[PDB]
Amino acid sequence: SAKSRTIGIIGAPFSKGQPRGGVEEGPTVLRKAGLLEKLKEQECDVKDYGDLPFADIPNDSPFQIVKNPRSVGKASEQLAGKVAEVKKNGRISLVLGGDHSLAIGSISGHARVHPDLGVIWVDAHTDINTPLTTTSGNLHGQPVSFLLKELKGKIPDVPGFSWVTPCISAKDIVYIGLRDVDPGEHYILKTLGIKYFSMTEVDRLGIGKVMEETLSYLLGRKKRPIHLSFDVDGLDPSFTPATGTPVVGGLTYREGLYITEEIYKTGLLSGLDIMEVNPSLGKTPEEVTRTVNTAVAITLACFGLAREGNHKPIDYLNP
Amino acid sequence: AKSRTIGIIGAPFSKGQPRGGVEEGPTVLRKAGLLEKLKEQECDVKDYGDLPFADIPNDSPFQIVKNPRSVGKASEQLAGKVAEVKKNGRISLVLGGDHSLAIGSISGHARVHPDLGVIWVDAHTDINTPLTTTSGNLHGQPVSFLLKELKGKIPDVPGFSWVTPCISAKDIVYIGLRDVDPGEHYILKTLGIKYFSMTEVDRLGIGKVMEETLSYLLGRKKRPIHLSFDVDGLDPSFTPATGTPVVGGLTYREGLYITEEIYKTGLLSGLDIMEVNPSLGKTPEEVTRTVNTAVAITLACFGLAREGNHKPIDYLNP
Amino acid sequence: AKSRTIGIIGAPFSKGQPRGGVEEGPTVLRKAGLLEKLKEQECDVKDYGDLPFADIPNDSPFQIVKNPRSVGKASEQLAGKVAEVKKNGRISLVLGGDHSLAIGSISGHARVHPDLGVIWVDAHTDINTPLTTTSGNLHGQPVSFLLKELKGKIPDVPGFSWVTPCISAKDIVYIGLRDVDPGEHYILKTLGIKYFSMTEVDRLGIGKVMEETLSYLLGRKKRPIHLSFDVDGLDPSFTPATGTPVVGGLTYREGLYITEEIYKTGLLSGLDIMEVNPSLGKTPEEVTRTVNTAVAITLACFGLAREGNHKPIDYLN
Ligand SMILES: O=C(O)[C@H]1NCC[C@H]1CCC[B-](O)(O)O
Ligand SMILES: O=C(O)[C@H]1NCC[C@H]1CCC[B-](O)(O)O
Ligand SMILES: O=C(O)[C@H]1NCC[C@H]1CCC[B-](O)(O)O
Ligand SMILES: [Mn+2]
Ligand SMILES: [Mn+2]
Ligand SMILES: [Mn+2]
Ligand SMILES: [Mn+2]
Ligand SMILES: [Mn+2]
Ligand SMILES: [Mn+2]
Repeated sequence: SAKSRTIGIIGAPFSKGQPRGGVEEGPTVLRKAGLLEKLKEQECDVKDYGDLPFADIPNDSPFQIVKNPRSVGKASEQLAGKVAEVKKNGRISLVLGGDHSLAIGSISGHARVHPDLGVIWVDAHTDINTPLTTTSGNLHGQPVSFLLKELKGKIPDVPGFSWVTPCISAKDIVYIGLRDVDPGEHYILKTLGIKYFSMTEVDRLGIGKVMEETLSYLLGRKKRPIHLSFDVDGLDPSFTPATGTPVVGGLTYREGLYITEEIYKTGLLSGLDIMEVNPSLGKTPEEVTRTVNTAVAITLACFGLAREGNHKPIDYLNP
Repeated sequence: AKSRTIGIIGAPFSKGQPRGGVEEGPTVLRKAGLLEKLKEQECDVKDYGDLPFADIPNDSPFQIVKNPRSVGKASEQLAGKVAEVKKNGRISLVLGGDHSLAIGSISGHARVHPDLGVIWVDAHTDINTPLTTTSGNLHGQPVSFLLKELKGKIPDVPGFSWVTPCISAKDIVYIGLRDVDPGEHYILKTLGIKYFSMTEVDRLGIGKVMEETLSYLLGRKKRPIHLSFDVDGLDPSFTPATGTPVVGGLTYREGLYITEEIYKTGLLSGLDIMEVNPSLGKTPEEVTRTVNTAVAITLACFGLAREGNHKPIDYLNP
Repeated sequence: AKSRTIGIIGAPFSKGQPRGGVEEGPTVLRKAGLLEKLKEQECDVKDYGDLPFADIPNDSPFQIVKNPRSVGKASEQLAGKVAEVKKNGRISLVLGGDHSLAIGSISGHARVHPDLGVIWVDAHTDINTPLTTTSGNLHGQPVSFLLKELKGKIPDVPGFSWVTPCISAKDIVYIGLRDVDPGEHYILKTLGIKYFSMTEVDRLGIGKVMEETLSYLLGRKKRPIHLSFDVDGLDPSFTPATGTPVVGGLTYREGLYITEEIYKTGLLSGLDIMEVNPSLGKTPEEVTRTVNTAVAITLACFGLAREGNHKPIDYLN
């Protein structure tokens, strides 16, 4: 089996990273749609590591305004050890979320085995708010701030985040689909000189040129591991409505598939995160199934599923 | 103008697929006022009526291939009618009906113009052979019967003895592919057919897709163009009333852009409007939405431009 | 900043077209908190109020052209107000109202800045003359009254004697055309006006469309820009509450791109947000969808960028 199709499923039923309950059922509904079975139909080497058991911390006191610091920090700490275990076996770590605060552990654990990795962040938001710049206190919009090497000293010592060691630099992360960025978040994005492709850049260049520039920026000099942190709210709410923070004028169903198809084509996808799938925030049961079917289609395109077609290495006309 | 001289051919046929209602396609396309709207944009329109597809009851399946004699005779009858329309110097407009009728529509057009180029706008390749197919529906098998390179791979199917492969692998271009079977993808890649799947449409844009399509078919020499348009090629948000709808399709704008560029070459000689099923809609609005989009696609093929259209007269001095 | 100094003008007028409710356009735009959202965006906002349009009795139609004296007076009153806003060093923001008011908005803006360039975002050319029109609705006739090359082709219509042709055929660019009348297409091609119909938008992409639009109008040297935005220029799936909706229009993203690019030049001098009709929304959701889109379009004209916006201070320390 090919390295680009060898996967290691990791279930992350966590929700204390944001104030809306239901996102912890994300890995459950994705499995119910037959994600592991549809991947095996695509000639993929699939090995399940099950759902991580996240213990309850009732004595979790808020740091300044930051909500559930010990619960979020422990969840990512438990995920980091599991993601590193999947990478040691030589398998692509597939984290099923859950909120985007789990990206702290998923990227840290992946960096323990492959420290030369590049991050492609598909989201409507930067998720770069520091515990001092945050206005909501939700840690699902704070993962990148804890992971950046350039922000070493600007991040205060929040309880449960002691294990966190900055692994990625400002030049090793690329944003795709930005359309709802906070004033504090936009300042950090421009001061550190991080490469980004907001909806303005996607409309200007087209999804073809956006993917051509993204891959040439991270792989142009040398072939390095790729970590794709995919937030479903990165796509328009017409395709992914069952999510925590929906923002209009997002990436289309075709644009999302094109991003994921080009990432598979490089044969360097090493880490993958499917985050913010909330089956309870859906207005109708059709809106819930639509978000899950889109999230499944995004995942299958990461491991081989191409729109032009897929065939086994055999003669179909003369078998 | 020859690019606006049309010959309407009604093809009420549904035995190419298992879902009933697609035979009512020419009836509901006419009811939307297609012939009236074409005469409005200065087109010379001649209606040849609906083809009388006689009932073939004794039609046993070939292995798993459903209704072989009915599909074969319907295409053989359409081939004779399309050739008759082309002999009178008119653009053959085949109102479908299921896409299996393309066998006869392209074969009949090839009898008068053998040097023609095919533009296949569809979500599917329809290149399954009677042996590689899994459903046995002939509506997903037309391209296999027409390709010269697949000679020796098509078995003796009852009702298809008249079929002679007329188009080469280099004489066909696909646009809008997003649901291709493993057997179909093997044929598409081995024969080296030029294709623009939804991945290529997202990569280059509909502008470069059409620029490359016309340069690939009219590069060597200017030759007649046959446009086989399956309404499922467009997204189900514009054409929901169809048998096989697939998400992430061509937009209403992309569909108009393809058809507007094909008219501007002045080489469109054959056109198929297939898979319009007025009984496979969730609401009556979804049925009217598919037909209005199908009529808009057809009007753009014969002159209707979004920038505007005007007669060669002084509008400021009537 | 000069690019964020605005002068709000309310234009509750509907006699340019037959569908009632477009006069409630500035009312629902204000209810959505447009002025408040602009002030939060570090904009210097001055509200000149909603213009009172007195009902003219016995306004007989000129041939087939409906309500000529009402449309003419509404544009005459708007011309004086737009010029007053331009003299105070502010960007004129006209809240419509039907698109016939563009006669007054562009004329009044041209009285202070005669070297202005017009960017017309619309599904229609609105270039019909009082003789080529088949409906007689003046909302589809504003460009004909404004063009210098069409002087002598426009008859003496009552209420329009004050109109002086202020823009030339080379000074206007259309974006998003898909429903152009035969008479209108004849004028568009014979005058050699630059246009980017839905066909050109699909061909080049909104990125190349904006690059060519701004290079064609500003190429020689920096000059004022008048953006006349008709909400029907965008697809009816984003702006359904409108008088003349045409399928296959500009997306919500494309509309934000056009407006984000015009702000970046720092030369936006005049702005029209027209044809918002809250009575033409099938569901109250369709009404809010159109107004939310119209507000987003207006905010992008005065700084709101999708990549993010921040004050000139240190957010870390
Ligand atoms: O920091 C926060 O809590 C908020 N500031 C930007 C929008 C919102 C975060 C969006 C949710 B997520 O981080 O998952 O993209
Ligand atoms: O071979 C088949 O029966 C099937 N394979 C793909 C979808 C289906 C064929 C659909 C025919 B048409 O594209 O015209 O809708
Ligand atoms: O002249 C007319 O009455 C009509 N010809 C095209 C459509 C219609 C004008 C629409 C005016 B507007 O673009 O502002 O909605
Ligand atoms: Mn996120
Ligand atoms: Mn997000
Ligand atoms: Mn087909
Ligand atoms: Mn099809
Ligand atoms: Mn208008
Ligand atoms: Mn309009």
